[PDB]
Amino acid sequence: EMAKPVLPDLSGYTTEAALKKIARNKPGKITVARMMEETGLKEFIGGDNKMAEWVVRQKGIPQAIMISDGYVNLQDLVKKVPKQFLSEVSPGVYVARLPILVKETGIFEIDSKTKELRLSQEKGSFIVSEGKMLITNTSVNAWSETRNGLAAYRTPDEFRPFVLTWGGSQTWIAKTKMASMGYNQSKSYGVSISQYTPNTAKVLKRGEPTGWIIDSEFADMWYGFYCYETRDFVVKGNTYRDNIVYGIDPHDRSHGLIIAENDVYGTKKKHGIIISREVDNSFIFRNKSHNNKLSGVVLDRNSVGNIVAYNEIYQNHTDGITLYESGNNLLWGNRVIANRRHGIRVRNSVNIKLYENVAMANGLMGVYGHIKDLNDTDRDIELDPFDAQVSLIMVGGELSSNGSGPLSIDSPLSVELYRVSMLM
Repeated sequence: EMAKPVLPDLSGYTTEAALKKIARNKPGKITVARMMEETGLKEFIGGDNKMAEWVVRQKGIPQAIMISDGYVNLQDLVKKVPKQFLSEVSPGVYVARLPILVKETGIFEIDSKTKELRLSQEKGSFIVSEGKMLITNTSVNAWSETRNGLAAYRTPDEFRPFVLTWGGSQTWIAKTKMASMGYNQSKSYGVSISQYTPNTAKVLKRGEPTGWIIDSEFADMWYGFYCYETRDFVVKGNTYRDNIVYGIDPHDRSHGLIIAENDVYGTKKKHGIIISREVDNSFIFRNKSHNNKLSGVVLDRNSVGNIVAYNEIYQNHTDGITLYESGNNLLWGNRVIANRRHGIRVRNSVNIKLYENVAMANGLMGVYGHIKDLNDTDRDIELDPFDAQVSLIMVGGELSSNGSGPLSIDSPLSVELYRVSMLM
């Protein structure tokens, strides 16, 4: 029978290791120049004819603070950039009134000497990196100058500052607090790690972005974390609290992700943790995901080869774990407790392995498997094909005290159960 899963070692993912990640070897170059000259900005904004909203924010032809050709820290920028674009309002507290772009050859650091970097909401500030970026022991917040405080969430389409990295970038964020970033706009969700668009990528062929986000805290974000075609990204030891749509939302053919020892709660609209659209060969382990508006943890749209292990998943307002059209995944030793609906729900997914899971005191079923015809729904069948079959193997663990019974599997292709405890 099956041995317990081998999970990636996390012991090397620390702030001291993050600090040693960059070359502070060669001093870089700082410029303030036109935004629309740069791919890093064109890629998500579009051409010259889309620049008007940025003209309005900056009250002139849109500029960015740019770092390239080596190493620049935030203190270096403050010395070189005019006060009107980057101002120290009190010791170690700075307001950026332009976007900051780390270009491909650029290396950008923020460290403990910075108490807070405030990104101006009104001026349209944000951070985009194509290079290397290291943020440790500090705060970076979306800031409303008119409110004189965080840009607290109000509505989906209102611009809020954000962080965005592109193909070929490496990014390390440790012991850092960020709040109030992101909104309902492509690449602007909050903290977004992303390969270039298909057209640009095929020309640039930069390699998929990567990096770490460790021991940090993200609050009031549109998405706490997002990625697209990203490799080997580490999200470890963080608190994702009171974010709007999702806590952690890896997407679109990302793979090898390590999502571990995070505490994710209070998500206002949807799921605590969701991987969607061929997020494959990843690891979701020892997280707490609780008190989210929908599910604790979701595997969606043909996300396969994953290991979901030893998570505490509880008090979510719908399911503990939901699998949507995402087969060939292992769920091992999760404790799924007191979610309002089902403990573990599996829809249209085959070869699901449920080993040693404990599903207790959920409002509905401990485990629920079903099929559903998704044709003539809003689903894009070409992009996200599906098959209306469900099958699973359950070994060990416990299903007890669930509101509607230990399990229901409607129309399965096959179910096998071995040595599952179901207390009566």
